Amino acid sequence: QVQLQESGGGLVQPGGSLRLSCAASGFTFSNYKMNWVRQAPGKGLEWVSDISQSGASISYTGSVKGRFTISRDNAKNTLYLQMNSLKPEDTAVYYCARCPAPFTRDCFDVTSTTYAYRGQGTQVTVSSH
Amino acid sequence: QVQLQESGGGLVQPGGSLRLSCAASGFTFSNYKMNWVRQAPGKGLEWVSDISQSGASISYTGSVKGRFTISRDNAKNTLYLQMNSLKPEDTAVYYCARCPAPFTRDCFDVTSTTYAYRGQGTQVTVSSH
Amino acid sequence: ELDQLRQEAEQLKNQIRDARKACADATLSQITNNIDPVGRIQMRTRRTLRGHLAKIYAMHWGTDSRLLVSASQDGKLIIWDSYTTNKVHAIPLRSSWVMTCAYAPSGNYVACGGLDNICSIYNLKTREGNVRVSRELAGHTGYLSCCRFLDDNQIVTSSGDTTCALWDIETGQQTTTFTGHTGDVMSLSLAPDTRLFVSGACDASAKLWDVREGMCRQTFTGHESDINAICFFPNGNAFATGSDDATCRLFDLRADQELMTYSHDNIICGITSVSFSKSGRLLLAGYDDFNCNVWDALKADRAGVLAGHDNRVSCLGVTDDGMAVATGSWDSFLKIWNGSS
Amino acid sequence: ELDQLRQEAEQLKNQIRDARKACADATLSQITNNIDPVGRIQMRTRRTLRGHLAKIYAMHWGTDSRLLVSASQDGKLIIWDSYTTNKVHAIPLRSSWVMTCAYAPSGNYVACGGLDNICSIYNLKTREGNVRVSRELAGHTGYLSCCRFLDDNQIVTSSGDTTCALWDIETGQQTTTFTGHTGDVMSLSLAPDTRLFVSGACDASAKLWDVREGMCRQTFTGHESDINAICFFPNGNAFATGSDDATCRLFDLRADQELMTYSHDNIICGITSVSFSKSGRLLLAGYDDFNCNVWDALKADRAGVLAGHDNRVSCLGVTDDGMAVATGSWDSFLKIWNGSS
Repeated sequence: QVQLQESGGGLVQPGGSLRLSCAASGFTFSNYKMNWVRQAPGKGLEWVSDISQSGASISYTGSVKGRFTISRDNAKNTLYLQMNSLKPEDTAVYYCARCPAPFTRDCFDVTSTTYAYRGQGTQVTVSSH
Repeated sequence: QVQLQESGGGLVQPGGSLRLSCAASGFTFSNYKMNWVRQAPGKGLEWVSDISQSGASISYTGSVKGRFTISRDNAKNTLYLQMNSLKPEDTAVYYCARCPAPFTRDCFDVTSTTYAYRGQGTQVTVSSH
Repeated sequence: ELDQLRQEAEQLKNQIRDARKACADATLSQITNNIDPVGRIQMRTRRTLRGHLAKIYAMHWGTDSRLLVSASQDGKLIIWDSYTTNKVHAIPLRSSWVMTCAYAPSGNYVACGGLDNICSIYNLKTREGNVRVSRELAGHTGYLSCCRFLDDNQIVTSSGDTTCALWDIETGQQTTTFTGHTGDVMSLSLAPDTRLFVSGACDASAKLWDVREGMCRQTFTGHESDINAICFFPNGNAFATGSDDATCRLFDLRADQELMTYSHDNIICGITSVSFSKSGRLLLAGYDDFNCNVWDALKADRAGVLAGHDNRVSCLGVTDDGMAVATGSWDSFLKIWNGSS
Repeated sequence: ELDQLRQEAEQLKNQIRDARKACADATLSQITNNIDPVGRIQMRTRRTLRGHLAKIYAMHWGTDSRLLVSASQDGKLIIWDSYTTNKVHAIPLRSSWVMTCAYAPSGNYVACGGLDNICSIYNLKTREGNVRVSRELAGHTGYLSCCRFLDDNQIVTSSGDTTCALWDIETGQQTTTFTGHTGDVMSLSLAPDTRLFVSGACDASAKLWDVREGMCRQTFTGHESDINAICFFPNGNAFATGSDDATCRLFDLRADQELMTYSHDNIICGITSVSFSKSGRLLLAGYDDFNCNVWDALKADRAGVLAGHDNRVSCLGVTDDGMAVATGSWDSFLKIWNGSS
């Protein structure tokens, strides 16, 4: 069975650092391209970042470029998102997503309401106290 | 000097209850109309609720009707906002604002960026943990 | 509330996995070592059918293994004669986009469906000889993916909205609804007794449904990507499934788990259509890489290869008697392959 | 970083309040008990000036107390002769919306401004007799609220962006900029010796600015609503401010705090214009309730009431010699009031 588990998150002060871990089991991690998706409160799903099979290709959204770092470890079968310089508007629910097909460059419906190849996700709240 | 102080806030589990207190000094609380304003992360100021001088007239925006209760106390010179059935989307910074003119039904620029008759405000975060 | 239910569900999956592991007495490959290999199989294209304008998406064989039905995206539904190559009917579809077609066991009616979400059925018993839309069914929100005939009055239909339906032709309304899928249902296969049918969806899982009660019996989760093709074993106690991950897997209903997986390192493309032979020894799976492969259902060895299509083989069918295999590709051509001595 | 600065500001504000309380030796009303009351004052309308189309927004007297300048929202700037009622000039302004007008002490130039954010200055020295726009100033983003003349070359201007400017007419560029307000500056008053000027804004505060240094000296916060009018004492060591809260307050520069507040329970309307008399004993404040009130600056008693206007008294002015008082309202009429024996 294809399952993805997300670890890390919670309450973080603005401008701090955080790490998100995505453990994947039930398939070949190396052969499938990975994605990160976040859902803000009251808004829809939006694509955050992607990493290729070997990690030679990485892309980011404009609101995140230079702030987050995405890496993958095939040996450990895990996917990471290193976040720093967080802002109050960055609070959202983060999902770890996988491209539906292997040996492919395109991912069509990753950012879909009823995607069946994404993990439960974790809550991240950038609120000062 | 007209000054308004906001008390209460912080982390609240969704579906819980909370109380907001606005202490006013430097003017006649009874004579001036009161208002509540909130600012969601990354969005602009939006009007929440208003209460007349004697409290005989109250109004609410669509997103809060039936959930929040606004009351004012002239003897104690304080304004209250009772919040219940909180949702994750309601997280914002709440401001206690005063309609600029006395003995008047209108107030034009309460929801303005540089309003000089509103308090510092407080942070409210409806995040589940 | 959600946590206590999710933990219970996870415990149930763990219990099911433990039950599956306990009954795994041995491996199918291990007990088939003392079996003579099938060996190389050479199949030659006997008949070539041409005339479709657009790509062929689906086809179905007849009960008598004489007439076959083909559907193409141009809006044409052509009935071919495999022996003399003659064309018997050419129905102009109302909707050009058609994804499936079915041939009734009696041969009196022919069904079809596509992106219109409408299952159109045409009657061939008309005395005048002019085909007409006998019945139209509109109860599915998603795209029509597959459909199979139970009898002259009952039809099982698959849609892209994660729902399967059992329509009654005379009344034109759904009799039973199957809603247990999380992804688009691609294809389903009918058991020889027409009692149970399994459906493969985009959730990398296969579900077994009973026609009468309408409740799923078993769920199989052994694939890594979308499942595109499904077919029953001739004995009805097993079914083979094909997916995008370049792997065919055989599932056993009694064992409630996969028996063997047919995969090759060189093959990296998807699988579109799979079907068994009469005896079930061979498993003819049409692959995305412009050709079809014939696997051994017992030794997991490539018995033969059929490379005679200029594009992906969209559909593949085997006659009831197993005399020949008809393969339809996206090159608007239908190839009939028969073995030679 | 913000907390350590905000707390320091609060501590400082407390220190200023303590300093104000320490020097509060007594109350002005307490020491004025042994003063003969001014008594009832009856002022009659001596001259009625008509001809403006739209409402009068502002007016200014001349140095000789003979010629006055009035501005109307219809786009006309008329120079009236208070004695014979004759009109000397009628300037068709480029922008219809005008919120202020100024009369130079020398009388050679007249300034004006409005929503256009442009301060237009016209020269009356032309030999041809045809007026013209001598200079135009464009450096303010907000609406032009008030402007006063320092000399034939220097002018102090107030705008609605919480900024006051000191323009040089010959060069047409801002010489000094005053940026210490958090609300729209409504009006300012010039000291008799033209060294310091006070400005009232919408933040219920009044600030004293130094023309040369360009830096604020004292800040007064005793009002509850927007400050609309403000005027210097004849001696220059005090100034009176009017606000929307229906109260006038007298502030003393040396004491750095308010001295006495003129308020009445029956009055609940706003205040538009305020000005002192020649001796400073009387305070003529134009109220929003269609009439003007003359208060006693030492007893806080309503010396008299001037009710001869059909709408709100937008502006009010007093001559240098104090012979008469001219009041302008939104009824397009200018009324000149003088006392009678």
